Amino acid sequence: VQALVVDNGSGNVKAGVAGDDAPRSVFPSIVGRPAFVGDEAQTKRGILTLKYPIEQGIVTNWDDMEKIWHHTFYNELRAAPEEHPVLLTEAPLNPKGNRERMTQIMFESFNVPAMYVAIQAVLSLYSSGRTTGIVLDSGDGVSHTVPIYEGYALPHAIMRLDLAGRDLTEYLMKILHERGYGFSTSAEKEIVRDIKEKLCYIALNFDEEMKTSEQSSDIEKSYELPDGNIITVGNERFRCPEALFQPSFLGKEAAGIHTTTFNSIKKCDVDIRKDLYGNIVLSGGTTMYEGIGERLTRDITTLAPSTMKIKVVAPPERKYSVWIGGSILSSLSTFQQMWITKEEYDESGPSIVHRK
Amino acid sequence: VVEHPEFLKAGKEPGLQIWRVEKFDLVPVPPNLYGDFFTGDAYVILKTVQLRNGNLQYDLHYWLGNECSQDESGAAAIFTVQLDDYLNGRAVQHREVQGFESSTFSGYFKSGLKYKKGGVASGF
Ligand SMILES: Nc1ncnc2c1ncn2[C@@H]1O[C@H](COP(=O)(O)OP(=O)(O)OP(=O)(O)O)[C@@H](O)[C@H]1O
Ligand SMILES: [Ca+2]
Ligand SMILES: [Ca+2]
Ligand SMILES: [K+]
Ligand SMILES: [Mg+2]
Repeated sequence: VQALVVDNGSGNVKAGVAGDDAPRSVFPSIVGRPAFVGDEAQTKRGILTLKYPIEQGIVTNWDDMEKIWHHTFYNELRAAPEEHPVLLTEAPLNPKGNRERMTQIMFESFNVPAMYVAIQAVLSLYSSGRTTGIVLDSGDGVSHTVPIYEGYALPHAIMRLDLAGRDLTEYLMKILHERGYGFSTSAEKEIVRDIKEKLCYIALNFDEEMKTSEQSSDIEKSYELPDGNIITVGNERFRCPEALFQPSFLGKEAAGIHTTTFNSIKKCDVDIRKDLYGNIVLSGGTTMYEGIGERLTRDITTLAPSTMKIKVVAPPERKYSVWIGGSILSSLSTFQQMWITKEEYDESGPSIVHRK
Repeated sequence: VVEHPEFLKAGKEPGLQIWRVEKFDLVPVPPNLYGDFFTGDAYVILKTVQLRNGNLQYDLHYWLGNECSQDESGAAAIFTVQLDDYLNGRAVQHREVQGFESSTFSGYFKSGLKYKKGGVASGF
């Protein structure tokens, strides 16, 4: 019997079957009302007011979240939840009561036979073929740095960053306005998101790149809009992702990702830091910028002691590493013994989820 | 506690035990092929040593071939964590990459580490 794997993202839901190499269903985590779910709601942005049930990785609107899960099972996968185990993902440091609430909905509303809740960052490390390392996960809503040693995350060293892809899209939109283009609406927000993914990159040295880009026109690139018009983008290509390293660009007091990663490793016992510096694993869609590995290696090497060897790992398929890791875990011969059964829930209630 | 018939045999006496990841399961390697590794596969290795007092010491290695698929290397890592837990966390875990193995791991095989082309098909 094949389990279903569902990764609950702030931007997108990734859903599919255990044993596949990639999710078969990816759609936006949106619910619109004049109820439409996913892409249905994004095409109809006029009559509908859109709501995001997941905020910075945490479920905040349970009614709408149940509508998203219904859409996942029936409209997207065409699967009877009563006949498949379900593996669900959660963000690091997810509130305890929300893990229980998610468990109650699965057994009482969808009547699943068994389920399991896994931490997103740990799934990503397993997908890279590792048991020890530090995962930098940055998606649409939130970024985290999660040290993991011999299979288990270290909660005292997990650090959170209020800066991710959605903040970067709004920044590119603002500086393209300063450039002379008039992107503003929610629909245009989706086009600027495509520009970001297609033309942006991370400079190895920001200050030098600013002078390089002005001394020639090789920085410029053209982008065709859906209507057919063409625009040109210059130094906004590397200024936008730079906010990951200098959050002040966005009016935030937070430290950049390189400083955050460094502070996370310092919170760990000195005897394991070498294994952490040598296994910095990137995960999530916002780590997909060209040049990110080389910039991250330079900045962390500048902060870390010289006796440590810094190695940043950038898997080509890291945009879905969380889901891939769940697909592998839930396929193992030993997984039958790891999950919560409908029997155990009927006797213990939703609290059984924590000792499992 | 998670188990598996191969878990019941592991670390009961001093010696060397090698398993191969085969479509999301852990399968023992025939004893005479120990030391020959398919470049397309991943393996789990447990070295057990007896101590002066009489207690046992555990070293867990997961070896990854240059051509092994993502499902096999990911499964090898998870099985390694699960076997360590079954041993009450007493084992030390080591990641070994084809061609860059630690001196300790290479030293388990007096005839030397050898590689073969091919392997078992992926679970994906
Ligand atoms: N090639 C790319 N370059 C840069 N950013 C990208 C690229 N591809 C996707 N993104 C951004 O990655 C983000 C989505 O990644 P992800 O799908 O990992 O978010 P999530 O997992 O849905 O959110 P969270 O995990 O924080 O809840 C979006 O903001 C998207 O714009
Ligand atoms: Ca193989
Ligand atoms: Ca251990
Ligand atoms: K994230
Ligand atoms: Mg995510």
